[PDB]
Amino acid sequence: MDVVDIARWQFGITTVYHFIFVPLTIGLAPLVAIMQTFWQVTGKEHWYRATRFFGTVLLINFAVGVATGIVQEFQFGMNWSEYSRFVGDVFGGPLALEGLIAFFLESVFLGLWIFGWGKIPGWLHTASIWIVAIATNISAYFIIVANSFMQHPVGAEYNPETGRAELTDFWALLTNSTALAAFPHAVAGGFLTAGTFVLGISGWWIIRAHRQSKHSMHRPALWVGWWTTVVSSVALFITGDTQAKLMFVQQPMKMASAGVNQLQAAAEQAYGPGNYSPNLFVTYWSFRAMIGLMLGSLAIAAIAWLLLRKKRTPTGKIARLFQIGSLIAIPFPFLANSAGWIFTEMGRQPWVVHPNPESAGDARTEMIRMTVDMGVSDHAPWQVWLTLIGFTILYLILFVVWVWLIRRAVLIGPPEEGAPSVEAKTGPATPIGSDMPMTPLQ
Amino acid sequence: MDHNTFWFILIAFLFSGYFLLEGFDFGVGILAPIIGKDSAARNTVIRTIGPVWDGNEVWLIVAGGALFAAFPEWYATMFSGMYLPLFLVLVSLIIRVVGLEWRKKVDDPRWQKWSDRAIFIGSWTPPLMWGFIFANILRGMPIKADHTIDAAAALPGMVNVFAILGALAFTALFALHGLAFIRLKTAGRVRTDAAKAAPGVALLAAVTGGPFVLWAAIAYGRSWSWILAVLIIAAVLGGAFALIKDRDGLSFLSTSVAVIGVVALLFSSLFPNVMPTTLADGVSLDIWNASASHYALTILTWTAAVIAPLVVLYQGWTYWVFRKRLHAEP
Ligand code: HDD
Ligand code: HEB
Ligand code: HEB
Repeated sequence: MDVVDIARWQFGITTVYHFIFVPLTIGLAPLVAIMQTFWQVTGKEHWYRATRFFGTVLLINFAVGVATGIVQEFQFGMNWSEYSRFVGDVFGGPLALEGLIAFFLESVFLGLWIFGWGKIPGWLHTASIWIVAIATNISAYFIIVANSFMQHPVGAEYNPETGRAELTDFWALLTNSTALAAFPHAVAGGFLTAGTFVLGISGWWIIRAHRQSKHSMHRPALWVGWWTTVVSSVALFITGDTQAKLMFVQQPMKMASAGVNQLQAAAEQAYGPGNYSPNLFVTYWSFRAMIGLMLGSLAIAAIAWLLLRKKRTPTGKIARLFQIGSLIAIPFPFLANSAGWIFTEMGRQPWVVHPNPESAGDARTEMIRMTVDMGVSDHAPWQVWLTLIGFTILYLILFVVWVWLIRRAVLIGPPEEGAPSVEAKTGPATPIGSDMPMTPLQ
Repeated sequence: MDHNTFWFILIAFLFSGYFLLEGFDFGVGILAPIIGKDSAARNTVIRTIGPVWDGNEVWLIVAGGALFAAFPEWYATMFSGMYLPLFLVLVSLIIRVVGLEWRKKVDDPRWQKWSDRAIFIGSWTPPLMWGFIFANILRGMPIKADHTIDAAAALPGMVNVFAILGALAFTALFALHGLAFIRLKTAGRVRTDAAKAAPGVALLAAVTGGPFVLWAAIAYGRSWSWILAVLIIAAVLGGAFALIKDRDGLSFLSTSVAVIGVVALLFSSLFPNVMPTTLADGVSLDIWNASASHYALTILTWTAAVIAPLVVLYQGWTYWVFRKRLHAEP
């Protein structure tokens, strides 16, 4: 297999690993901030316990989210140099703005949240976690603007002298309809991920604690997760509907893969001979997966509401089935986000920059198109094989340790304390297992 | 001046902020198992950069993104020609990310030793390979007429005396920078241990960077490049000297001047070119043939001028919040 497909595989693997961890951050930084705000204003201890528990999970997720992010930015020019030349004039601006605003805000203020508990006033600590949440959303927006230029190029004009699409309208790029539709949907996807996680863990722990004050944090956290899951599901339905309407016009080949023959004919008779269709199987099953896994999250939310109404607690085999259902439902939104993005990127094929349908007539913008074969940096295939294998193995190790470490934190359970203590130096950001061996004794 | 010159200066500024902030980062990481000799001391050493290393990493991220937006041709050519060295940098950075963030998720010696291995790899590889990459940038690369580097034929050529010396110089410089940082941001026995290991780190910096900085200034620089190299050497000497006189504030400031001087030399000896070609048939990249549009540079100038000062302000405020020196429990 030649360098083009190895580079496609490397990009796909690395950034699928990245968006395994991104949605949990996008949804959970807001939820942790909300829980800490509750602890601040209400003063109740169970809110502090929820803050500590889900902030432990948040910090683990945030860690793996940063490294995978790092590779994606460079991978752009390492593996797709011709692409990185054709679009860097217009595409690189959103990346620069993301790094300059959102990445700096989230990194700096998450450092403050992890380490500056007593060094700043507590309202400022809650402000730091709120800033991290907002910054994660902003980064989502700028990245999605860049990818939406890839999907629906606007605000750019081709320059035959440089042979390169060049920026000519910044506002059209920032307010691209594809970006303004895809951003809220990714935000609701992250919120679905975090809400499903919180709901599942809290229901599992409600049952577990009933079987076994100290565990009083589970029910309020369960309702935070329930509200987040329901609201994010509704937001997902609305935003996905908007994006379906957009995809109808901008990218008819995507939906035809979710007629294909007529569009293929028009494409080859407009851009020259060659295949101009995506992988039908992958597109179809990614789109359906992007939906069924949401169905799973909604199922767990409905069952949790049925069983836990009016401060009720199941006690029979229903309790065991509910625990199992919660744990099984947790991975569903991770898989749904991955499926949706895989649908997006595979239906983008064979274009790394899609031809804007409205730009077809306009000569000064008709050349903003590019294919994947023409955008790849020409490498000796052994180099790309080496990098793909190295990244895949390192990422598998990181994901396995990540799962193990979250499982350990969850099994440890909520903190015995209800307020930060100067002794033991714990606060709303202290990880749950920070003072326990690899396998806790209890 | 022109926008192209302004964004060359801005890319140099971004890379200098990176190499400065992430420089002590890598120095602290390298010297953690060297100065610590103990779990309590090594933990404090890592805790010095704990709260602020993510922001330092971001500085690298923004350097890459701004070099992608201002100079797309430079971005593509540099990153595709130097494929495997950059892959090594990235792998080590991933390993360091997990080794630093997950370090405190588990309180167990096996977890801490695996974290230490991760920190070692991610603190050793990036300085070496960044020195390698930037020395090869300054010397030149096999750049063709289409501004493309083969990177398979070019990889053996990259392994040369100048690049190796640059790698060692970068590692020694960042070790000295991290040492001065530890002297500034610790108290108690850990600071004294850093003072104990000061001579070896200094000697290595003086004996490797000095030859490298002078060679890069003379062979591939301009008529004042020797002046700039002398300034860098004097800064290294002052940082090593101020450490001896217990001027940990001035020692870090002087090693800061040294790192920024190294970046300024690498970029001023490069300007006006951005990617010197080694192929006679091939064309070297400068701030004109490898550049963005005027409109793109205008938008970038507006956004950067508005936002970057605020970023520097609140990042400095964070560094001020975490200004208190850390101590090591017995
Ligand atoms: C919808 C949201 C979203 C999407 C589609 C992406 N990212 Fe991301 N990225 C984030 C949302 C995010 C984040 C949620 O904001 C992360 C994950 C965890 C974190 O700390 O920041 C992040 C972190 C992150 C970092 C770490 C920087 C730092 O905080 O120190 C880099 C370098 C990238 N990303 C780069 C990319 C690239 C090159 C992408 C595309 C090819 C990409 N991300 C897709
Ligand atoms: C713009 C920015 C961006 C972004 C944001 C993104 C985001 C993303 N992504 Fe991407 N990509 C890109 C840019 C991008 N991207 C590119 C450029 C490419 C090249 C072309 C291809 O490969 O397709 C890719 C590619 C790719 C792939 C492969 C496919 C093929 O076949 O080729 C995949 C799978 C993916 C996924 C993904 C995801 C999931 C996500 C979410 C996170 N991606
Ligand atoms: C979170 C989880 C989730 C969910 C649940 C969902 C759910 C949903 N969804 Fe989704 N998505 C997603 C995640 C998701 N999602 C993603 C990630 C993506 C990628 C990005 C964007 O696009 O925005 C998508 C994308 C997308 C789209 C477009 C694609 C492109 O771009 O091309 C559409 C149309 C839709 C629809 C939809 C719907 C209808 C629904 C209902 C069922 N989505």
